[PDB]
Amino acid sequence: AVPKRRTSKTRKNKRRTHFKISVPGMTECPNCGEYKLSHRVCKNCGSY
Amino acid sequence: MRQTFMANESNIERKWYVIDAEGQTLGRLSSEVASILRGKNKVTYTPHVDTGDYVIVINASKIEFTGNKETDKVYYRHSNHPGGIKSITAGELRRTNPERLIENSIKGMLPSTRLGEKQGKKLFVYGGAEHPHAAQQPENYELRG
Amino acid sequence: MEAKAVARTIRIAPRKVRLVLDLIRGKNAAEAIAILKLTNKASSPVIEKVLMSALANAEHNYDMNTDELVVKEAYANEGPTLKRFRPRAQGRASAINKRTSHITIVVSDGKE
Amino acid sequence: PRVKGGTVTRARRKKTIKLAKGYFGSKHTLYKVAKQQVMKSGQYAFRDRRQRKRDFRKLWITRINAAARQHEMSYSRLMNGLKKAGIDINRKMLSEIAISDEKAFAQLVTKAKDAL
Amino acid sequence: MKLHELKPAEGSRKERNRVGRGVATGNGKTSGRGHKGQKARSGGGVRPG
Amino acid sequence: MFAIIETGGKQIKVEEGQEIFVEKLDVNEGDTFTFDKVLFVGGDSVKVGAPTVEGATVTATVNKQGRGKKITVFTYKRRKNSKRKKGHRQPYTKLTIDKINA
RNA sequence: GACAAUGGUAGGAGAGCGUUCUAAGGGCGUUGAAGCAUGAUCGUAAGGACAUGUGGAGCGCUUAGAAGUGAGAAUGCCGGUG
RNA sequence: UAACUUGGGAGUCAGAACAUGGGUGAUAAGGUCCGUGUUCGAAAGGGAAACAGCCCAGACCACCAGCUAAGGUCCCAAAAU
RNA sequence: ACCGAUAGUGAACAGUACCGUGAGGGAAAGGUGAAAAGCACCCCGGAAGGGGAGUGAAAUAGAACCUGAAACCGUGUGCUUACAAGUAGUCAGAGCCCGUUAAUGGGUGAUGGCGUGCCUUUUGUAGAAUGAACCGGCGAGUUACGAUUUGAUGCAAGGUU
Ligand SMILES: [Mg+2]
Repeated sequence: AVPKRRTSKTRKNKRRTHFKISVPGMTECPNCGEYKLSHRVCKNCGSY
Repeated sequence: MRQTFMANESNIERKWYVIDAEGQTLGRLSSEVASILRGKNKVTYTPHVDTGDYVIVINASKIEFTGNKETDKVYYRHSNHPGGIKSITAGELRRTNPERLIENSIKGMLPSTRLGEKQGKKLFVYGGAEHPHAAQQPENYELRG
Repeated sequence: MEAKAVARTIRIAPRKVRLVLDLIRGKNAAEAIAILKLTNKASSPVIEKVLMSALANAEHNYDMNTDELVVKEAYANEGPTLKRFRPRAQGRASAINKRTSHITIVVSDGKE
Repeated sequence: PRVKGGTVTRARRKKTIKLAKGYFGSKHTLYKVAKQQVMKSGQYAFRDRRQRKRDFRKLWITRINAAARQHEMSYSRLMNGLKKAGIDINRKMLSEIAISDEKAFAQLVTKAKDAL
Repeated sequence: MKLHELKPAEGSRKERNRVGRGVATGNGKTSGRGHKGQKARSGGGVRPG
Repeated sequence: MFAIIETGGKQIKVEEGQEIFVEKLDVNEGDTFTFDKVLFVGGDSVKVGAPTVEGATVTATVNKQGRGKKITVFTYKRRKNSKRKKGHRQPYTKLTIDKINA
């Protein structure tokens, strides 16, 4: 029910090894405009 | 004045030996081999580095017991499952897998450290009269007893 | 040279900002702008405004060419906390921390 | 007049903190655990300055024993014979000779053998 | 004597004992009172006689 | 080349031109000291002392009467209120061996 | 100089370190005081210096005097932060 | 090499195991109550695997010198295969 | 030979916030600079914030403004770590990296030996007996008047108000 001992800095930081986010798909809109998300459509700010 | 020689890894020279376990008593061969796996028979013996030599035991199916040890010298192996205790006599363990018989007897005479584990990895037991390591050019040793 | 920009006392918690900020550290500016437009966390637009501000400082004050710039440093420090309460059952109160952040971006061209 | 506590407590605590440099985690940061560890390490050092003198003597005897078996003697009989010959060389010198100069050690062994 | 070189007669002065000020003095934790009982309490003596 | 001398309460193995550290002697810096207890001379011609080689001195010059690094001696007892602390620097003298007279 | 002694809880005895204030003497300080930070320094211990950075106006030393004079523990009190 | 007398200041009044002479209990108890020693309490070090009370021994501080006690000398692990 | 912002009044800015039907209880909160000279103007931004320029001896003195410790949270790096069983140290010790209050120097640590925190209370505690999340501040034999004994000093068959 309750923690018996406090958690140290090193154990807390080991537990957060996998707690991250990843970079998205990001294909480039060739005809006009900047990057867009892949398999998506950007009617404005992109020709694709 | 502190002047005592310590061995490095750039100092040590390990050589190769061949022991014949034919007509020898287990245990009495094992302690003498264990002293060689560690550098105990050497000057320049240093306890925090490995300074011993490689050994090869060849026949190892001709090893001997004295008493009635071949029928009641059980070994006993638990497996961490409830009621999971297993068993084999010394007589049937040298009939099948005589190499594990001698290897286990010698490793039980080495320390259980990170260095004892590495020193026990120089043992190379075989059953029969031939071995593959002719390229290392091993000598015979002739136990003292 | 180097140009920097700071956003002080942003009202998002630092643990949440650092998570997006670990995506753009050590990348060239155009790629970092692309990444910040497609990530869908709450702190993406704020970080993007800080990065834009640094790029504009790099060009108006130090006459650097924005075509070849990399995000040299990106980090978030803690600001002062606002302390609040929430009423719980049986007449008890519990604490709530509304945390804030200082956000710093510095860009460089890699020369001297 | 009033004497407020000022600057003596911090200085005293910071000495002990600095003595705990290199310890793991909060044992090099927080005063209470750091002080406990520094006490324990002083006690260990006192105890070990006396075990050093047993450890090194035990090492020299191992090396002399190894050197004597190469001339078909054991350490026991070699030391007995050297005493009966009157030689008063340390165990520490006897094993540095055996390491660096093998001929001198051979000559020692022959005298030890002749005194028996 | 000068006013910057005063010395009292040898043996006349002496510094008072302060109790309950750490272990090395010899009068630290229990301050010379031993352990529990009526005589270890504040205002704890019994009447003379 | 090779000599074993006995100084302080112990034994040292020396050669020409070597520096050694011994327990404090009664000499001044720059002086010359003579060790007259020699137990063994090695090298080309090996001479083994009876305990002593009967002759056989070693001469050396004195450098730097000094005192060693500071040790802190600290011990304590667990739940008794008992501990003590004291410092110690051990004196030594430094010499350079210049001649082995076998 | 020879000889001897030197484990220690309740507890007895002795000798000291440091903090704030006062008196007399003698000093330092915008060419940078106190405080804070770092260092591989000195003393048998409590502790004392020196150098460098920060700081921006006060502070040591000698002898004596006087005390709100020393904290790691009280399910201690207040604040901050996990 | 102590003892006694006079005066200032105490703390203690819950003890434990082992050996031995006894009561009680059942020639039970790591039981309980007395006599006589020792050790712990307030005592580190070596041995008894580990193990306040058993055996050897009483730590002023250095040292990479030597001789011994109890206990030990095939390997773990110092010394007689 | 009183305090110096947790002190000194409860109160240096208040019997007020606030709590209670009421009698009543009762806080926290001082410091830019010598002088406001308190940042014209330009840039990114809806703003908030910021970078330059300028004021000033100083702006990491910019109003959340003297100094700015510790807990705690981050970024970058020199050495090290994915076959290993631990009160986290200590003694021994290669390899790699540096260069000091210059002295038989400093950082890290492959591998080996030894090693069950502190306090209180107990015959006896690693104790699965008590207490402490961590860091900082505050927090406990004092004074008056009598008695007795010891040291010091003056005078002495006298001594003292
Ligand atoms: Mg952190």
